Amino acid sequence: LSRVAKRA
Amino acid sequence: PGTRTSKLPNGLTIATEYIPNTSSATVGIFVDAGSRAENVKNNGTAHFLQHLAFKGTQNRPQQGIELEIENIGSHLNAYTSRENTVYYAKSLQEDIPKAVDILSDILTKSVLDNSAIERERDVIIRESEEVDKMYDEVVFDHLHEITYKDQPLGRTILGPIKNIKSITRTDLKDYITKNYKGDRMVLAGAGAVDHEKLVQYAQKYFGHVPKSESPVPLGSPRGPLPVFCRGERFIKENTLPTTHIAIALEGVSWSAPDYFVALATQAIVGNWDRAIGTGTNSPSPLAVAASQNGSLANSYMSFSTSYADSGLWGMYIVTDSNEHNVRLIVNEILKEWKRIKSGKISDAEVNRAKAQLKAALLLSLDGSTAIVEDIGRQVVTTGKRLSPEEVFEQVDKITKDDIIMWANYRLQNKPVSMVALGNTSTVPNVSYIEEKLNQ
Amino acid sequence: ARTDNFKLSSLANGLKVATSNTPGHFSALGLYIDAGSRFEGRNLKGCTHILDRLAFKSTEHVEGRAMAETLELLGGNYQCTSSRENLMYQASVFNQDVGKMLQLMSETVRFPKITEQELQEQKLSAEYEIDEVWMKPELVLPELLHTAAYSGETLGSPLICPRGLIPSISKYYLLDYRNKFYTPENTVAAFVGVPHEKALELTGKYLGDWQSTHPPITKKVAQYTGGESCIPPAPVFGNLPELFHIQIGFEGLPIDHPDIYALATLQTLLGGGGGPGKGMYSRLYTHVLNQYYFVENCVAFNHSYSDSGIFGISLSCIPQAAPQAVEVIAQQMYNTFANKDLRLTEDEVSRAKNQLKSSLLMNLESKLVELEDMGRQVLMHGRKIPVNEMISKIEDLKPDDISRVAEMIFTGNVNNAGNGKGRATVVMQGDRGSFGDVENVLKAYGLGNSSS
Ligand SMILES: [Zn+2]
Repeated sequence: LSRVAKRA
Repeated sequence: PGTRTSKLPNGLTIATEYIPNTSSATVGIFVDAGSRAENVKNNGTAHFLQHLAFKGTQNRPQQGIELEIENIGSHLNAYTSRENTVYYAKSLQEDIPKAVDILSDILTKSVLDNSAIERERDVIIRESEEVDKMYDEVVFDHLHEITYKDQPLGRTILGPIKNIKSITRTDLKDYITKNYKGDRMVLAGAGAVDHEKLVQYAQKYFGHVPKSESPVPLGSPRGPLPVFCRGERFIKENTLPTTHIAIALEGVSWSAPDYFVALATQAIVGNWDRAIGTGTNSPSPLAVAASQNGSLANSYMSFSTSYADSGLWGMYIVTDSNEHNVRLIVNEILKEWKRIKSGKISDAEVNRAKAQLKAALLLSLDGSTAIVEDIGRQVVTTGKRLSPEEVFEQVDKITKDDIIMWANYRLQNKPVSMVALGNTSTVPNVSYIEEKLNQ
Repeated sequence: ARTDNFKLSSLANGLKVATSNTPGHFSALGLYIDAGSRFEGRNLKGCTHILDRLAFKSTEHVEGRAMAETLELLGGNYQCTSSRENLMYQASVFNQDVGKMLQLMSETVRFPKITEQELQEQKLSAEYEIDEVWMKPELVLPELLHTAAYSGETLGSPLICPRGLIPSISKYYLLDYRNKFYTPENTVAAFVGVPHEKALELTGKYLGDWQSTHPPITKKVAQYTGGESCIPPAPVFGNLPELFHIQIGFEGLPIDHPDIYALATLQTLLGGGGGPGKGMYSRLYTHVLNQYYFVENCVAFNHSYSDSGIFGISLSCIPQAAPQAVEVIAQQMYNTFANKDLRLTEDEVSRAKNQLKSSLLMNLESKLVELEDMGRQVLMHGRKIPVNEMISKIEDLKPDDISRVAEMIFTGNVNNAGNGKGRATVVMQGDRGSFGDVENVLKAYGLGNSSS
């Protein structure tokens, strides 16, 4: 299952 | 027993899931904002804002938040995605309200000192420069740009260096005013958490939040559906040792009826690494081909991104810039999709996929944090939470036929966008791919 | 143990069966054997690893392929791993599959085929794994630390098998090892989210008729010795900054020792490292990380086992600073008890306590972590300490406590079963001369112990 592009 | 739900008079949704035998919990505020809620000159704000919320508020100085959280042993974190902005905390149960307090404080009553807003512009650039070293991240940013041509979803989260150097304290305050509305946020909790008490604290620390003048239930359509634009963007770069390609087709959305079926087809194609294999006891024809006579690539990976109103579904390839003919690997991948379309897939591999999928979606909801992540995202982008039990049913009922139909609907006579980075010289273009795929 | 819903019983053959917590979205289970590298001696060196890499391959009743595909169909969320003191097979599965998973774990634990081919593969693969491991300092330094701390015995017996000893690992030695440690009385079957009555049923079905081989008891108590070792500077790769490393520690405490909670607080208080809550207000951050930038990493460690442990500080820095390394650490240690103007404060101790509590409780939020912790506790002192009790002991901690413990450790005044020495263990990477007279600087600060 592909992750959700996030930026921290 | 399940996920409890309550709404505040300003629209704010309080979604909880109690966990027996626990003494800590995670609480998070999820907002339907993100970078898809910015514009061309705006692009980059939501993320910038996020960095700043940790620099001080109308009640607590930067270092005051830090020391407060650390003394009770809690944790504060946040991220920004194209669809949302999220701030959340982990802490012992005694500190649940104290956390809901600080969360609202940082999210709304933030100082946004101009001095800070300037020192930050450099941190955000350094950040940006690191992402450019993560080719997969790069390749996917471009893919979004040409696939959602001149649309919100098409812009990156970090934003252009340009905007990072030109964001004004007013941009920030406006993004806040414009976006932060009760009917556009979900406060999610899981662990040692009393639903009723948390609904109270919610009112007390989030009641003061503006309601939208034209409220829409969390799930209902933003406005104009994003549209998938076939395109290609080759990025020559003879220095790179490896070439990175991404090939996508209009996918599926969070609430789509075929959501899991798409994820099931992704699982059937699967991944492969030239060194490790497939991580499956039995490799697919594609996986086998990929590795025969010298290897056709370093690695390939199926992907399926979702949004409330759209989706991307495809393959991500990685080749040796000096050894592989990218066209050879693309053919086998297309050949594998055609195989699914033609029905030549076994009951056994369908079951493996359903099983892979089931474990990936449910066994992984272990900690209160992982669970909050699920409650939060599901509600703030869909308006509800499918319980583990429900998700299990959705996957378990998928059939060989279900997959074959899905494959034929989405991978036949439909547009494909693509992006290549590195030794672009051996990569076929979009009309080639579509010809072979649809052939 | 109280509102854990923790139940513990035994089968006639000695297998302890333990369950905790109540039905949930899925379950977790696993077999825990009391083995590991600390029992390999010189004869079985390398066996614990090969056996664990050999898990879930073909067995007397299940074909290699069938084993694999069935584990795939159960979500494939399982693993076998081992350490200096444990060997475990765990997995989390959907509630209705507990029995099938348990049956499979049984087959691999009781009837492994270990065919010539399965073994050849693992050995070959083992060589490559050893080659990679020797390049990651994060792994090599602690390895060097244990070997030095116990003069290569028990807890010091090599956890990373010597590359040249892998080829001589034969099926015979593997079988010898299984015959000494794979016995029901040396095992624990534990479940989480499974009814004790159901667990007993399944356990007896698949592990009931298992019988001991009645092997020679050969578990030696760990004897801490202290010592020094230094390996060459790592190769200068690309743009990466060249660093030297050093770890200094003393004998610590056994995990079920009474002052263990205090010592863990001391560890949290020193903190260190390289959003908020990340422990940036810990002494090592404050007094070292923020005062020197020739120091790229500095953290406090606490290795704790069944009958001994190692407590100390790790420090990575620029080759140029090497000469100051020992002193910087010695000072920090000294400042936890010996310096009257830096006594541990109420604030420091309280924040530490809360962080300790937090990290534990938050980690126990995982069924798999709950599982492993329960399995190992039962395996060690046959009872699972209830969370209530744990949290309590930490909260009752007062500054003087942390101070007493700190002083005890850093003075070489710990008295464990092995009756260990009070010498310090100093292991380092980089040029030896660069670190200076380590013992002198340590004695200077009254650290360690020289008499009996
Ligand atoms: Zn950032």
